[PDB]
Amino acid sequence: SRHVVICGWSESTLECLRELRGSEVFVLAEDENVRKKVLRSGANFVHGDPTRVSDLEKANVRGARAVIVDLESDSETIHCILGIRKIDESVRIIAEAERYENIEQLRMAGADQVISPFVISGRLMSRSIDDGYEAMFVQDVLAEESTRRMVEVPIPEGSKLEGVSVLDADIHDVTGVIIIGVGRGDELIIDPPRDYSFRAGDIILGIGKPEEIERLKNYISA
Amino acid sequence: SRHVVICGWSESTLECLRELRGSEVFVLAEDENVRKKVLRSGANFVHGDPTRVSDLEKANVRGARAVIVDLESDSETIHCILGIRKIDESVRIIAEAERYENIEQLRMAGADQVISPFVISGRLMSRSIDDGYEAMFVQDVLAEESTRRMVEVPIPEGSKLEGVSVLDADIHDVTGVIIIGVGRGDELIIDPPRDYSFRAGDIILGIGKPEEIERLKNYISA
Amino acid sequence: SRHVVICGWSESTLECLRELRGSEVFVLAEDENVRKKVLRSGANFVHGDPTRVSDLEKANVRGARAVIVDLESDSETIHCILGIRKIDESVRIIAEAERYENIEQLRMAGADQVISPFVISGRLMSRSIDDGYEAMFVQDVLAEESTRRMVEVPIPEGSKLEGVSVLDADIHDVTGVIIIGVGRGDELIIDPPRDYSFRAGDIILGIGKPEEIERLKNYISA
Amino acid sequence: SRHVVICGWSESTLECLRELRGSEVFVLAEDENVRKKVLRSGANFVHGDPTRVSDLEKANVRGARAVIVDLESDSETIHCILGIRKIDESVRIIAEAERYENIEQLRMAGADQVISPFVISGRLMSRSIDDGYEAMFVQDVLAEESTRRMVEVPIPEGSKLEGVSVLDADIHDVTGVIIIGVGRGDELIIDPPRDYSFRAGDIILGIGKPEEIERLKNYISA
Amino acid sequence: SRHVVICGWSESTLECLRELRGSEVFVLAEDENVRKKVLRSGANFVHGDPTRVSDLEKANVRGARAVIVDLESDSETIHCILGIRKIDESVRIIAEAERYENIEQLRMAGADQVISPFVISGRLMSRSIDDGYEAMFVQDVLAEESTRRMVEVPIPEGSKLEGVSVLDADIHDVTGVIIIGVGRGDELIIDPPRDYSFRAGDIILGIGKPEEIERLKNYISA
Amino acid sequence: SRHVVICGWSESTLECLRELRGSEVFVLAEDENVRKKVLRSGANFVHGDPTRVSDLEKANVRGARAVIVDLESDSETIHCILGIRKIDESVRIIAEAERYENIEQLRMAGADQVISPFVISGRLMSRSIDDGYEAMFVQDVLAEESTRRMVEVPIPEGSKLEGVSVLDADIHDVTGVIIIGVGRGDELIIDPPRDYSFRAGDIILGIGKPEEIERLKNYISA
Amino acid sequence: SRHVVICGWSESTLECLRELRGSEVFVLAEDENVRKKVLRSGANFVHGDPTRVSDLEKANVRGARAVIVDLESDSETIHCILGIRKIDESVRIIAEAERYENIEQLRMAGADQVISPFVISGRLMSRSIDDGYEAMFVQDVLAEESTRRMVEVPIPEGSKLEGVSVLDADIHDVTGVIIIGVGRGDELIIDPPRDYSFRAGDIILGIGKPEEIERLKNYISA
Amino acid sequence: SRHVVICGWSESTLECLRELRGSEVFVLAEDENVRKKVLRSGANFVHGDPTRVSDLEKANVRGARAVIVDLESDSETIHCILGIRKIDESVRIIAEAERYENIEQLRMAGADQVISPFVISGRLMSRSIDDGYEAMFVQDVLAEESTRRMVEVPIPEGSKLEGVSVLDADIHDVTGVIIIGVGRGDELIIDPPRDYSFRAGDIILGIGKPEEIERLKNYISA
Ligand SMILES: [Ca+2]
Ligand SMILES: [Ca+2]
Ligand SMILES: [Ca+2]
Ligand SMILES: [Ca+2]
Ligand SMILES: [Ca+2]
Ligand SMILES: [Ca+2]
Ligand SMILES: [Ca+2]
Ligand SMILES: [Ca+2]
Ligand SMILES: [Ca+2]
Ligand SMILES: [Ca+2]
Ligand SMILES: [Ca+2]
Ligand SMILES: [Ca+2]
Ligand SMILES: [Ca+2]
Ligand SMILES: [Ca+2]
Ligand SMILES: [Ca+2]
Ligand SMILES: [Ca+2]
Ligand SMILES: [Ca+2]
Ligand SMILES: [Ca+2]
Ligand SMILES: [Ca+2]
Ligand SMILES: [Ca+2]
Ligand SMILES: [Ca+2]
Ligand SMILES: [Ca+2]
Ligand SMILES: [Ca+2]
Ligand SMILES: [Ca+2]
Repeated sequence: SRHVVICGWSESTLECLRELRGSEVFVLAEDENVRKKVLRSGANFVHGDPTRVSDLEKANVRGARAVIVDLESDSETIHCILGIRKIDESVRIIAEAERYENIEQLRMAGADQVISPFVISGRLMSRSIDDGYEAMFVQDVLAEESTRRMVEVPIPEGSKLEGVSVLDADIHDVTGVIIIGVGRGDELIIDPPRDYSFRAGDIILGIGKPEEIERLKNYISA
Repeated sequence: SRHVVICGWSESTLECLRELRGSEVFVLAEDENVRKKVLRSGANFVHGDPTRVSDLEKANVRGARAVIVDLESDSETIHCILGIRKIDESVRIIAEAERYENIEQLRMAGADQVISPFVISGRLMSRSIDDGYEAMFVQDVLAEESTRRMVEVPIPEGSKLEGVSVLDADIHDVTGVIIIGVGRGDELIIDPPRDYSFRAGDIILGIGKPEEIERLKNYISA
Repeated sequence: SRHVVICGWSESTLECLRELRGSEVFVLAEDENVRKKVLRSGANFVHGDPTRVSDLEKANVRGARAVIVDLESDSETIHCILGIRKIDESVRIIAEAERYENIEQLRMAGADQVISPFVISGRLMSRSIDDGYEAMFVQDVLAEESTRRMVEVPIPEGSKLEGVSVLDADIHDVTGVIIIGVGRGDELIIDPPRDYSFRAGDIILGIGKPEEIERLKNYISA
Repeated sequence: SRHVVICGWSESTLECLRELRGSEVFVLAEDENVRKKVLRSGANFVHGDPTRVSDLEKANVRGARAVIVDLESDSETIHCILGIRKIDESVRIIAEAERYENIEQLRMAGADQVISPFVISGRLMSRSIDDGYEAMFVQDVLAEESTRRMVEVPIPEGSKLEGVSVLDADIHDVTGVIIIGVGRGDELIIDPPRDYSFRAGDIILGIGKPEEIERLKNYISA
Repeated sequence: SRHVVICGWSESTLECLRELRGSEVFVLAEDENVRKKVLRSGANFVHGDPTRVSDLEKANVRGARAVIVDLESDSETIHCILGIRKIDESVRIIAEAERYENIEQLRMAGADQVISPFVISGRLMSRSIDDGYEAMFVQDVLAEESTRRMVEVPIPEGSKLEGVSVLDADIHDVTGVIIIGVGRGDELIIDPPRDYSFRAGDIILGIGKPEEIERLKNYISA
Repeated sequence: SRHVVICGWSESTLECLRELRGSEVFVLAEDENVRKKVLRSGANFVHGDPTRVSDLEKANVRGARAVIVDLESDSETIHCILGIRKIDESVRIIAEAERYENIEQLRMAGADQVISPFVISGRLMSRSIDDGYEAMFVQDVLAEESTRRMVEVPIPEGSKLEGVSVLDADIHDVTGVIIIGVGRGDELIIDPPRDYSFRAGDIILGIGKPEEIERLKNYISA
Repeated sequence: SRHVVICGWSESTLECLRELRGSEVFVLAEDENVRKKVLRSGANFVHGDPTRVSDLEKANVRGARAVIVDLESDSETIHCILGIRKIDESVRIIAEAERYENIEQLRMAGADQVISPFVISGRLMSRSIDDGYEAMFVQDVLAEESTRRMVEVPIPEGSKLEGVSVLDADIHDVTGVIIIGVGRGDELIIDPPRDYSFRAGDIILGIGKPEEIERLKNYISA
Repeated sequence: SRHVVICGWSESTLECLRELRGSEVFVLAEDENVRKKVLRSGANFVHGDPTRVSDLEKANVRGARAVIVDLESDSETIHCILGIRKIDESVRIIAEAERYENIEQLRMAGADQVISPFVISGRLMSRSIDDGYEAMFVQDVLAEESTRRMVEVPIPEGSKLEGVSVLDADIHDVTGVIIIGVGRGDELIIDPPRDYSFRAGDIILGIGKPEEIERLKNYISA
């Protein structure tokens, strides 16, 4: 579709730019001596300050589909989010929290989703004292190299599943995917109860092999 | 049980120290000006250099049960891991990789579990361009406040499931626990196939309400 | 009435504390070395970080009637404004802008009145090239030692002025004050037209002598 | 007309340069990296030290019609004012005070007008607690984008109003402007009383729509 | 007599404070970390800012007999001299010029005596290319340890030299004091001509052994 | 004769370079952005570090007649003096002491004369409390603008003054110069006693008008 | 032969580059400003990070005959050694230890030889208290400007000395060299006893004049 | 015997203090934070500045037998050496050179033994490219734990070796130590020629076993 604008240069944005091959990516950063690694990773470099509205504007924030903000602190991140919300009130902002208490403030400023990596890292380091199966699970299903992949299938308009609960469906019995959550809008319910009635538009979050994913797509078809 | 040594001070170790309330923690760092913020978290502060073997042997690495190594850079992390493996060759080390290239070096140097936060953050950033149900799942299954919890349940000796396949065990309809993986030793098998026969000593990793967790523990009981 | 919280310390907050005698003021700043100059002016001091929410709750933001934010940069000012809007959504915030670009960001963050000193100073510099009567007017009507004072007077309910045009009222001829604007809510009409009709609750903004101010206050009285 | 010299580069001189388009402006500054932003704002950059007398004479202070001094501290401002007064005893100097105590020292050292932004900001922040119509009035009549403008209209020699009182002249109903003050030489009378007899050469400070300003200009003709 | 105030701390004021042992000295400086090195020299330390009139009035400038102003720059020296002349208009000020151009400004601002060390150092450097007898003379006549001393001897009223010319007085053969200058008021006449008639109230500046100084005082005695 | 090399750029070297017009002057300094003022003052600029022997060598230290060392501290000054003494053991080094106690160490390193300006400034500021005739005398006779000049005349080989004491000479009686000292080699005796026998080669240090200087040259001729 | 890679730039690598003239040297360094001094010392500069594996593979570590590692800290040195050992398992690595504790860690990580300059310096400074002939011996036999040189002379296959003891061989009187030690593989025997039987392939470490070195080389021929 | 003063603190002085047990050591450094590591090694601590003469006299330089100087740069090392030469002219100084250029400056300042660690380290790096027997020899003969020790032995007065050639003596054949040099005063002859005749007072520098050292010490005995 459209392009993706990245404000700031970090390691998180480096791995995001690794995963974003094939799409058009702009990078808005202040450092001039990162242009070689930005152009080698496959993204156009736009010199500028991400907190300033003119430099935000030049990097085509208006026509973007998602803006990814990863600056040095949380004050600059909130300033960048408010500048982007001054330019376009409909674009998607994905921000990164450096501290734990600034998550609700980064949501108040206008970020559509706040990804706090040090909270995830601290909880995995706390749960990995006895045996580290949770960290292995997270770092394995997020990688697009394993046999099982976490993908979101949507329930199409006019399917066989409208009104049918998950207890009447038995998707794991007929397909073999593991239905770990069903999302609507911006709300996700992990491990939904048995009388949860399906709708048209609910996004099914599941884990399975791509053969099971294609079988699940063929099962919920129109 | 025994104590837990934390080498270095950052935000990851701060959240790990928050989630370790109720246990004994020794914190080993060069900064003296972190003594209040260590001591307000319920942790015994020990001044020293984590890369030095004398300042390591100060903080009781021999009697510990797990060492968490999160220093300022990755070279310092590998040096401190080598200094730990000089002292006690069988203690559990949980490291943190600040770069993606250094994970095999941190695992060769001796760390039992390497947790790279920037790779997880980049993969959750790149997968949240459309809709962020995966980042919501990851950030909500780990918090120790939500309704559903990810747990590890061990299989005792003499149980009712020795040799029983996962299809005939029928965990999800009977108990209500979503079985996302069965782990053994130092491998984790995510979404195991239907011909997988259990063994006494396996670890079942699941998601469910605590009533379903109690029902699963009473269901696999000897 | 209630108290007033001040975040940060500069010359603007020093002059604001000079103009605020008779009230109770809580200053919140990071430097300990300013406790002597804060406590000399007749105001309490609270050590802390004004961007952090807990240090804001130490300084009693919830029970305050106005919060005045003047920090070292506009990013920290926006971050402190969102930290205040976390605690009490309906408190009054007066912010100070360093640059002209950040005024709409400061209003989007939640500030109820953004006062930019450098913009006023630049527009008084570039207007005093020929003859400086504008700068003299601005700097003479604001001081509370002159003979002519800019005074906000409300129109009480049940007054004789409700539904009266400003030509039919002839305020300057009977009372002697100069009606330079009529405001209601967050809008202000400078030099209002002759067909404008007064209503109850509107604020009359005028310049005049104190005796003329008293005569006007007794003229709108029922 | 002739050129304008600006000593130092900050925010106040930046907005002053924004309003001063069309004339010739020489910006004298110590930093060399401000050259691009000075030339982009529309002024000729002259590298030098504003405290030195030779670097002042390089920037053509002798022929200018006004010199605007805004340096880093207040001692540097007094030093630059003393240097300009050593060069030229007739030029108009506009200074910016950092503290309230140095206004009399800057006026004794030779500044034709001292503008104190922090005193104005502190008084507006202290008068904006209840409701901020004063800050709205100041920042709306100084901005040259609103409908009303604060204009200085000089009384010419041979006008119709030589020797009439302001009670008998009755400017506001016949022209539509608001007479907030009158000026003579270096003095200003805000809200002049009704027995004030007009003279020739007096400057009328007023607020009004430009149609009312042109009606007042045609009213005071010869 | 009374005390001596020293504003600012550097090496010049350090040697001046060494040569003022036996007297009372107030030292006024911004640095708190100079309290030991001030107090070990026998001087009462006063914290404050020398450019501020309140911190000047702290250090007893009104009751002093001489104020020595050696601050970090020359603009600060002129500002502090103006602040001193605000308080006591007749106290003696000894300044120090860090640049050659600022001597007339430091004398216009109010300093009774301006002592520029870099000009003296440059003139003693350039005159010591061949042989340094002039620099040796200057650096050896000032030290209070050598055999010959430069002294000021006043002429009392009723002396033996009223109206007596310097040729008929014959000071060098009778007493042994080298008469390099006769001073009066605020002028010094170096090598006065033979027709110079003395007056009661003149100051004779001479070089000689202290026995010759006693012989000169007993020779000009009334 | 030959050239003069100046190591380092300060105010003392600036006034020394002002007094050294007509001679060939090299300047060895580290800062590149002083080349404009060095080339405007009339001296060739040699970029380099004065402590390094290769950069010392390039600036033609070998063929010089005097090297003037004025660096930022006394350690760098001693390092420069030892480098120059490694290159040429016969050249003249004129150094400047920044602290008082390093005078004997700057003489131990190999400087031919050490000019300590802050000691002279402190002693003049200490002697200028009562009346400042000493500072006026020093700063007037060092200036080549007054009527009296401090010049050194040498006694030629074969003069009329060999063996004649100063008591038999009466140079001030026959000429009118003030003989304030007689130097030989590197020793100066200020105010010499009456039986001091003159030699051939003794350097007479005197103060007088240039007519008296020419008369003194004609009196001590061969 | 083949090239030599130097990781990092300091004083030790500078003197090593001074002795290594004639070969091809690739200097890998983080700083870009060291490019001119590297190219003036006679080596090809390769900009990069010596800890990264890709920036190591850019500098042709695979084909080199020795890699010299000297970085800022000891952890960075262990990291670069681990990276080179990940690239190549046969190349010769020479490291420099900063502390005495890390010699065994650098040898375990894969360094073929660890040189500790501070341990040698401390032992020479402690053995130079009485008289410093040890430091003179070391710094004279390592300098390639003296008369004697420390040479390694290998024993060839088929030589006359296969199977003779060093008592019967009697090298010193017949050749003139001093046999301080013999080496085999990775071991060295200093002052070998008289029953030590020579073999083929052994390296003889000796000191002597080059005439004696050539006499020893002709002595050990086939 | 007497005590030893150490100026500065680094790894070289740490190893020198490790090699100096049995003696009394006074460490003089600026940092207070090194008092714990100084007092742990069995040495007294003196806070002060090693370049200042009074802080040197606090640490008893006059009664010392050797002073070891190792400061942060060569300028401060030269300044400290000249400060020591002020106090006691005949004390022994061991200095440490940072660069190769400053060795002759350090010897001209007064140091009796200049030990450059980086030059020795660079010449051992550039000689271990092929096979590192030189670095092994240098780092094995210096440690006081091996079996072969480099030991200075004097020739006592009245010995049997006075006037004896080194061929006629045959020291290696009877005693078993390797005579690698003969030194007298501040000169050393490495690999002395066969015609060299011994004299009383000369120092024999040799490598051997401790029993062979005792046999040599009893062989020169009268
Ligand atoms: Ca980041
Ligand atoms: Ca676990
Ligand atoms: Ca499956
Ligand atoms: Ca970390
Ligand atoms: Ca998604
Ligand atoms: Ca469930
Ligand atoms: Ca501000
Ligand atoms: Ca105007
Ligand atoms: Ca009125
Ligand atoms: Ca300003
Ligand atoms: Ca108000
Ligand atoms: Ca109107
Ligand atoms: Ca000074
Ligand atoms: Ca001279
Ligand atoms: Ca005399
Ligand atoms: Ca200087
Ligand atoms: Ca005096
Ligand atoms: Ca005369
Ligand atoms: Ca090194
Ligand atoms: Ca020795
Ligand atoms: Ca030989
Ligand atoms: Ca060193
Ligand atoms: Ca070799
Ligand atoms: Ca032996």
